[PDB]
Amino acid sequence: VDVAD
Amino acid sequence: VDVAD
Amino acid sequence: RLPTRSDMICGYACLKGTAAMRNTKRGSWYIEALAQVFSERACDMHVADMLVKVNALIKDREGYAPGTEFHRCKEMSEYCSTLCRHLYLFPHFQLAYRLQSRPRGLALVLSNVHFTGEKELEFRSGGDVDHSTLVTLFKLLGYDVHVLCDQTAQEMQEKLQNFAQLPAHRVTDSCIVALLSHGVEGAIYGVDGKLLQLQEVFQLFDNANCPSLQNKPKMFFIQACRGDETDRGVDQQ
Amino acid sequence: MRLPTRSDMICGYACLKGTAAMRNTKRGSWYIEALAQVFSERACDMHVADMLVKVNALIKDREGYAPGTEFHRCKEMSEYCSTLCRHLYLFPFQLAYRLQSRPRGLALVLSNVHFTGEKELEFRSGGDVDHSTLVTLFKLLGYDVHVLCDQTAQEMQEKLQNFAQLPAHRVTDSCIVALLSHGVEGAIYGVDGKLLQLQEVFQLFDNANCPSLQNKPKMFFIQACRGDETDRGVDQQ
Repeated sequence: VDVAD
Repeated sequence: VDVAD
Repeated sequence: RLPTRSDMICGYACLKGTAAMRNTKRGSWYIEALAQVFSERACDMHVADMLVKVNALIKDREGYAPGTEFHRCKEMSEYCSTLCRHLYLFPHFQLAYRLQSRPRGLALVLSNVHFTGEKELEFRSGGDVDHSTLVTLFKLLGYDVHVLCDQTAQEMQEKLQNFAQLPAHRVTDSCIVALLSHGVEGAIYGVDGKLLQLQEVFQLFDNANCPSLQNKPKMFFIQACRGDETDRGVDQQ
Repeated sequence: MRLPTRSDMICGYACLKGTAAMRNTKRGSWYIEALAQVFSERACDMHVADMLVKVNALIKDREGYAPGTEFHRCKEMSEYCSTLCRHLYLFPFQLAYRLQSRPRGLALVLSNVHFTGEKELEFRSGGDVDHSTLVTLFKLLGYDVHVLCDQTAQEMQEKLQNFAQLPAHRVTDSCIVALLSHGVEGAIYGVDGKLLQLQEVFQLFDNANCPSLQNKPKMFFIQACRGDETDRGVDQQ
C-alpha cells in the first residue's frame, strides 16, 4: 500500500 | 555598472 | 486525474539566498542571456536545453563595478521543471508538447522598475531594456503579449489572477509569465515594498485553479534577487 | 576566469515543496522506481535532464493505492532543478560534459529506514527495495558505489563531507549522491529525528569546498517528504 515519506 | 536586484 | 501542479518550468536569475546581478545600462544578466539564447536557438532547441545554455553564459560572466562589493562578483542561474515532455516552441512533434496554436499562447511581462519609497528599494536602472527585450522576444516567438509596469503587490496578485482566468487560454497551447522586480527568497516585491509569495503565483496557474491550461506547458521567468548574499566567486583550481 | 560558488549540479526531488512523497510498502518509492526504470532503459541515448522529464511523466500518471486511508487515489509530482551548463550524457560527446572515466564517478547511496527519535517517524517499509535498486542501477551505469544505512544527522553531515573530500574525485568525471529518508521542506531526517539542511549538503560539493569536482556534473536524488500535505489530485476537465 502507499504511504507518505 | 553591475548592481544587485 | 492530475496532481494539483504539473507541466511548469521556472527559470530563476540566481540561486536561493543570493543577489541577481543587473547592469545599469544593459539590463539584467539573466534576461540578456535568456533572450540571446532563445532568439538564436528556439528553432532547434527545446526550452529546458536552452536554459542550460543560459546557465553556461551566466556561469562565465563576472561583475564590473569598481570600488564596490560587486566588482568581479559572480552569479549562477537555475531552472526547476515539472515538465513531462520536450517543450519546443516551433516558431520532433510526437514526443513534445503540442505547440501549434496561433497565438502559441498568451504571455505576461510584469516589470517593476520605479519604487514608491516605502522600503529602501532602489530604481532598477536597465529594467527598461529587460522589459523591451522580453516583449519583443515573446512577440517574435508568436505569443500575444500582455504588459504590466510598476505594480503594487496587491495589484500584482489581482492582475495575475485576472490573466490566469482569461478565456483565451482555452484555445492556446502554452503560457508565459515573466516577473521582474526586487525580491527575497520565494517572493517578489511590488513597488510599495510589500511581498507577493511566488508559491501563490504558481498556484494561480495550477491544474485546480486554471483548468484551461491543464496539460499545457507553463513557463515562468523570475528576474529578482533571492536574498542578500553577494557571491565573491572562487578561483579555478 | 573564475567560478560561481555553486554550479554544474542537478537535483531530482521525489515531490514538490510542502507535499508528501509516496512510497509503496512492498515496491518502494514511486520516484526511485520510475528513476531506475527510465535510467535503465534510456541512459544509452538520453541525457539526464531529459530522462528526469520522462520520470516526471511517470509520476504524474501514477495514483495511490491505500484502501481506506487518506492516501487512496492520491497524487504526487516530482521535479528537478538544474545548474547544469552542458548536456549530461552518462555514456554507458562534443556538446556534453566529459564522461569517459573508469569509474564514471563515485556514487553514494544513503538510506535511513529505522527511526528512533522524539519525532514520530515510522519505519520506512520498502526503503530496502529503493536502496538495492539504486545500488544496482549506479553500478550498472559504471559508478563506484559507496553505501550508508541508518545514520544520524551528525553522522550524515560528517560522512557526506568525507565522501566529498575523497581524492578519487580529482580524476573521475562526475558524482552521484542519493539521499533517502523522512524529510521536511529543505531538510532530511537522521534516524535520531534531527534534521540535516539540504543547503549544507550541496555546499559540501560546491566549487569552494570541493575543488576536485569543479566543472564536473554532480547529480543529487532526494527521496524524502517536503511537507505534510497529501495531494488529493484534480479531475482532468
